[PDB]
Amino acid sequence: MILKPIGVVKSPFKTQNDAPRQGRFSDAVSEIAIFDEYADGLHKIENLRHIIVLYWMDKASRDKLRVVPPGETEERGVFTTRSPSRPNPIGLCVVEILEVERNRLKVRWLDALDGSPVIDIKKYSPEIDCVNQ
Amino acid sequence: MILKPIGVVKSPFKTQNDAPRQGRFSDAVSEIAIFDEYADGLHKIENLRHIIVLYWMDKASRDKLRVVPPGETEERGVFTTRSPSRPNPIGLCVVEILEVERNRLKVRWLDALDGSPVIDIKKYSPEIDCVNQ
Ligand SMILES: C[S@@+](CC[C@H](N)C(=O)[O-])C[C@H]1O[C@@H](n2cnc3c(N)ncnc32)[C@H](O)[C@@H]1O
Ligand SMILES: C[S@@+](CC[C@H](N)C(=O)[O-])C[C@H]1O[C@@H](n2cnc3c(N)ncnc32)[C@H](O)[C@@H]1O
Repeated sequence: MILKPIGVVKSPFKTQNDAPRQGRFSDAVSEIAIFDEYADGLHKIENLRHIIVLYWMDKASRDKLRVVPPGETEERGVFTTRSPSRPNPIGLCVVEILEVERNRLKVRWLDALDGSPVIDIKKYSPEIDCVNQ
Repeated sequence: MILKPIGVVKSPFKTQNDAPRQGRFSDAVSEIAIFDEYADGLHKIENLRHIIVLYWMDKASRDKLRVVPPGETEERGVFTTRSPSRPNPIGLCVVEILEVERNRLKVRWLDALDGSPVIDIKKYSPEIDCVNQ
């Protein structure tokens, strides 16, 4: 299983120390530049307000299985958290499209470090992404 | 980027012909067996009711950029859908944990074909995975 990057992220977060814990609590604007060879996968995306972005957290550790979430004292499995470190550092964010510039998207709520590779983008859908509780 | 398979899915969905398009609409129970090597990642997962599962749709086409959803006539980009076919066929599911054995989890709302590779697991979080509109 080999992932082929379909784009790259451009944001104001250069290092792990600059990006927000969770993009939903930040007003920072990020850019998703999809590669020309995949650009055609954006057809009619301007009809969407919210999308799901999967990116690769390249500087994250891939052999860490236990972590202490911020504010916590004891460790827990990474699969029970949103920590960047995990066997497959896939960053998952629900973002809001603010603009569509050809093969580039201006969005907010994305918390990827500048330069992070983009893996996939899907339609955000309340009925399947949200749990009524 | 290369993905490490952290587990395998066991489900009653053999092929795309008997699999729910969206697992949230099915009541079928699926099992996620994580390889011992990553077992530590499940530490304290029994304390959760909902988690997000990322799996690899290994029999899906990776060279389609457009598709026509079931209840649709016009085609749109795969990045505006939840369709299997896309550059990186990663299935995304919010699931409900019914049971936790040792390295195995029985959940519902998963729509992975039987034997599909598991890629990642994250805690489900309303405030970030769901948009309040
Ligand atoms: C908690 S993660 C977001 C995880 C996402 N909500 C998810 O569910 O997968 C955001 C943090 O990961 C770090 N991060 C973002 N992009 C990264 C990258 N390309 N490599 C390493 N770390 C990254 C940032 O420092 C940021 O504070
Ligand atoms: C629409 S996809 C699920 C997408 C997921 N809910 C998401 O948000 O990314 C589910 C469909 O893809 C197909 N599918 C599931 N697992 C697969 C696999 N391992 N290989 C190929 N196709 C698969 C099944 O036929 C099923 O009806």
